[PDB]
Amino acid sequence: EARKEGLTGVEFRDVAGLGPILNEVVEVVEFLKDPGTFSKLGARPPKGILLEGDPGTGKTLLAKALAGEAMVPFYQMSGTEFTEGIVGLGAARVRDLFKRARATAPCVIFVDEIDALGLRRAENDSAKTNEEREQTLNQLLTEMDGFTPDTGVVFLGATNRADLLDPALMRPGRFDRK
Amino acid sequence: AEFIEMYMGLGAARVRDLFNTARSVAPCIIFIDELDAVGRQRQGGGRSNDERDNTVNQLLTEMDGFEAEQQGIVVMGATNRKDVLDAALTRPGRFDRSIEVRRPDFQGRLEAVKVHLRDKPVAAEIDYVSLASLMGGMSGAQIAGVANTACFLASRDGRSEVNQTDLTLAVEQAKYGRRFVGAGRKKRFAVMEASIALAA
Repeated sequence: EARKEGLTGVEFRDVAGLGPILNEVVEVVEFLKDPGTFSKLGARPPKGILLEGDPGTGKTLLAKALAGEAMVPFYQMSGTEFTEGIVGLGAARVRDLFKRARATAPCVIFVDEIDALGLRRAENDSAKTNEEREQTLNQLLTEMDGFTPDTGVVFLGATNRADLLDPALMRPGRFDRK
Repeated sequence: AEFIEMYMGLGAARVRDLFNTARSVAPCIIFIDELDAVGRQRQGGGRSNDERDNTVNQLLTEMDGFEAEQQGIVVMGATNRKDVLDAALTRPGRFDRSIEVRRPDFQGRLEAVKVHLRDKPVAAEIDYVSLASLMGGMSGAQIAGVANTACFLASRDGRSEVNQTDLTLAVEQAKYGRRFVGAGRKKRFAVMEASIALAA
């Protein structure tokens, strides 16, 4: 079971030193609070947002603060959470998690060090270790590509190295902002 | 980008299956985006030039190929620069017409300013020729962006739509962008720009 942090208790006072980032997060929290009025705007919200930068700057300190200022369910866990060594079950955790989000919409889904999922798979290593990582890759691919913009499921993704990114999630509509 | 794969010999497989489905559902129109990132000129280069090249080869035998045709199917491609692609692709017989998509002109902006607010609330005191001559040089996506930004600033202001005065500010901040400057460094700026103005 993904740790269901129903109440996170995190505010914008829980962050410090990120002034310029404070104003691009109020847009997301306002969309979280008002899922019905942004569809009246004719504009589409950002489906996914990638937390890129140095480690120790407060990605989850910001993401959890985002979900707290939204007062909406928060779903955080690891990127290797779906890469434990048994074939196919990693797809079930993604499926279970995203349909949990579908059932408790609007929702937040966060995956720290998510790049472990979207590791650009080099051609230097094992092969069946590749089809499981890529298996979960295509799993969340289908999951969020079949999603709707206004389901209220905001996709939070964090990793501290943007160099190992796979081009799949960089596509528009999967990470509309960074 | 769907044809970019580091395995051995699947790019040609994807080209082949795409073209076979297109031949089966003929007539058709086959649009390929990101063409500038695969169809660059073949070279020695690195080891990707062993397979990335092979991929392109498949293409060169589908649009012209043997069999003399499939139907006459129309194929189109999105590229930013024609000179980067090799001579085998862009030659006549594989790409006969080459048309260009520039930024919106005065007329293009004149009609894109209104066509982007047909589905947007807006007031009556607007002269579209003013904004058509006021933001020359932006792309159409940027016109969509400035309309989005004016609407959102209205949202943050409490009103639903925008008059001239504030979407003008939105476009001007989309041009020159939106930092603190001290009061001693500010008089230097003032003095030097005033001297340049007085001279000119």
